[PDB]
Amino acid sequence: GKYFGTDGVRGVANKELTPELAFKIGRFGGYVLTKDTDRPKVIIGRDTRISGHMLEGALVAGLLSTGAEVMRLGVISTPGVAYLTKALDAQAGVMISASHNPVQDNGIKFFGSDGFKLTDEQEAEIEALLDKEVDELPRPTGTNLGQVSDYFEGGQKYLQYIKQTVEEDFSGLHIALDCAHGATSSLAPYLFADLEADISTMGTSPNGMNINDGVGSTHPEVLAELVKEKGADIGLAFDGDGDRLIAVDEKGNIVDGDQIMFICAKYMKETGQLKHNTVVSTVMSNLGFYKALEANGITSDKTAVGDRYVMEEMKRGGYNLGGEQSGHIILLDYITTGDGMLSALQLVNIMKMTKKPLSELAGEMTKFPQLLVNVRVTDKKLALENEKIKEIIRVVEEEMNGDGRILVRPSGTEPLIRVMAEAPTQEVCDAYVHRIVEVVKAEVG
Amino acid sequence: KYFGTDGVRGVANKELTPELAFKIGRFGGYVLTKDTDRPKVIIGRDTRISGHMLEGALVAGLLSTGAEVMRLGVISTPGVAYLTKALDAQAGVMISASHNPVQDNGIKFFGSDGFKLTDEQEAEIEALLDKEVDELPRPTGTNLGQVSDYFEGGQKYLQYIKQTVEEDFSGLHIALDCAHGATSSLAPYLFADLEADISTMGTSPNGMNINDGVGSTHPEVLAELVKEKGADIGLAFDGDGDRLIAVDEKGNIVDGDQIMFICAKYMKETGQLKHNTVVSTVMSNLGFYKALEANGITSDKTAVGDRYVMEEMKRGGYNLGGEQSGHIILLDYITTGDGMLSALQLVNIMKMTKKPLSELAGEMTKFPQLLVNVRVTDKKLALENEKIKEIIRVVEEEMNGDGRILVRPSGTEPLIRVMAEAPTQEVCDAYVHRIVEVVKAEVG
Repeated sequence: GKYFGTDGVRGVANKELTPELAFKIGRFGGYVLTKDTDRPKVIIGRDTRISGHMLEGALVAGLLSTGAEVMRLGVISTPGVAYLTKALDAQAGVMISASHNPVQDNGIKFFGSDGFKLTDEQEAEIEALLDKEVDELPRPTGTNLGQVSDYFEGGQKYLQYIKQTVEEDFSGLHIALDCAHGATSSLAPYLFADLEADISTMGTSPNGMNINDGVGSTHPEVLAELVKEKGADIGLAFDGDGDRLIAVDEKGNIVDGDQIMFICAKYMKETGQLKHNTVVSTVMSNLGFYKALEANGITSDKTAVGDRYVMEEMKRGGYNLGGEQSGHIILLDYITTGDGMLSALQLVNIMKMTKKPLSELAGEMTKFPQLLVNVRVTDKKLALENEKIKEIIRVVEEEMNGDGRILVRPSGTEPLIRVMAEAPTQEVCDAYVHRIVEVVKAEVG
Repeated sequence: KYFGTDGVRGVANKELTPELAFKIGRFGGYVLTKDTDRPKVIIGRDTRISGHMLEGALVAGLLSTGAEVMRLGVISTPGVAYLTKALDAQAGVMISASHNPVQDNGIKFFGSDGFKLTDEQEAEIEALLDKEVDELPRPTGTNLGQVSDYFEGGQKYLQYIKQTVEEDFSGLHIALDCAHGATSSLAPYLFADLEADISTMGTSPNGMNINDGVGSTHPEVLAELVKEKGADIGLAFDGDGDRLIAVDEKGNIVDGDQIMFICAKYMKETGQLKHNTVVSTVMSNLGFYKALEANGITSDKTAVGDRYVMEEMKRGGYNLGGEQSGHIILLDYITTGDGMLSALQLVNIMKMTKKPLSELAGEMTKFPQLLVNVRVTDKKLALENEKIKEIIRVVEEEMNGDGRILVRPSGTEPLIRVMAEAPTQEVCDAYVHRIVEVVKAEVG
């Protein structure tokens, strides 16, 4: 086992992600990141999870033990930590959370001083520290010990900063929010009220036990019920830690991350704000999003699946907008990580500046009929080389022109191979899948 | 091993690691939690910088057993003990190393009854502290402990200790030295609220400055303050307010022996000093004992340490005990040494008798005594040694009659304690520094 997965260390709080481990991540983490600074400084925030406090105590203790200064942020979104760590001139910032996962889980994610994820080489150096039998690092003593303090102003500094990315205010709109009972439970209702909108809220009553429970971006249907009943203009579903956004138009339909990105780029190009007129998405987003995006002279920059990819691509390209189907969207001009509340602001601003309803804005692309089945392989590298699968693809590839896409490929996350088809008809694309899936199943299942 | 005789002490982050502290939090928590439902532990600290790191680890540890935790912030140790009896928690923890310099911190526990844990409880935490892997329960999800703040706890403590006095303190001018420690905000409110004139020093903890040039083991700057601002009394507390040492109006130090007497005599005068005995360690000076005898007060003497005094008081139902150091116990009110409490009681006599401190202290006479503490690296080796052991021999059979000696390891600090009392300060000091230079030279 390595410890840092695709986005920090996750695991069940007190059973895999133990206080013991959390401390060590703090100490090795602090030491790695603190190393080459006189006056080292780390900020730390979290979502509303029960285990939040147990892990924050360990992480603070571990940080302090290296000599670093800690600033406690309280409950804040993960983008908030990102923003603040760059803006405060901290060396690193830590966010305790497992995002949309259920309460038992937690996680620890670091941003370094430029507001980005740690370099591989730094993460690596941490992991090797977690590997040694004995801790033989510095033990600063007496008056060389780390100092801690509260920086609860942070959240609102953050708030003021995103708030002012808006044109005029939101008056005349009714906006419903679902804050997943997580990090945005108090921030997002504040922010939208400050912006003069009428609000109805749900999932804004965290108690420690209830984060993401039948609420939030991955269960937006209850919000969609609220939107219809409260007769609202838009619903906004953030996840546990406020990096994803999923919307609901005024008719009750879910408007996903593709639709959101599409609305943003359309309006950004029209306003001359979309750098080099391109949008970055993983290869995993819908074909209709691609064709829509081109119908408006907007060039598409597609990456491997992961958001590290979308992000690295934005950085190198000098791009400006990118993200995934899931509502993780990056407005790199402002925040250095995806931000649900930030992207929700930009969304509501477009409804406002164009005086058009969400169903309309969203309906200016048309998503293709999709179908995705993950099948449980038994080592991908062989199936990736498996002649019968490789040709079952070739056969459906030959069938469509088109006028269709097939996408089959695993990861390292869950071990499984992900067959996915898109065609103008549901029937066809169900049919290519059921096919490609029979072959995989019989050959590797 | 880990458990000294008064918590677990060490220099923060070198011997008292946050790792160790986490364990003490979890294992202790567990041992103290097992036999209750909805379990609850409170936790307070002095002003040492390392207090926060250690709190972080302790709270982690406690939360991980499922216990609920209430954070007190900076508060004196007797306060931790008062509240853990009062708020009906199963334990109170205090993070402090008393009068020690900054590097040092310590962790002391209090039980449901506000007393220090049974040797049986202490032994079992110890016995878990040794175990190979921990197979203690790890509650997950919604069984995890919640934390919250109880930062009014201090005021509740102050309310209590307040009413233990006969009348207000008006027309008295009181100087305080709070050792830049746990009493910093507590003490000044407390006395001010009893309508007294207040001057302060050592009330600006920056986290680095506890006991440093201030507080009860360094009362002189205070002594000057009292004289400078024409005070009626000076009161120096220690880092965590378990000690008091005072200054009379003329600027003379009034130590623990002198306080115990001033209180002892008055308690006796007012028929409220149990069995007319005072418990002390065998460290108090002749003049102390001799002024307790004149006055028909029975002196009861233990071996050295707070543990031994409390036990004695506990067993014989006595209600006033303490040490020369100013660690004084008024059992009727509070379940541990309490500096500020002693203060109130003392200031109380002054006010009730209409007497100034010099004449209260002056009732008893200090005989010549010196205790010098050598800063050493192995108590063990130290005492059983060739260049030290013998000197002691030669001196002893010289005072006869007619003087005395007590040389011994500490139990909680890295020092040896050398003490003599004799018929003159001159011989007394000579007896000691003779040994000292030697310890100083032999054992680092």
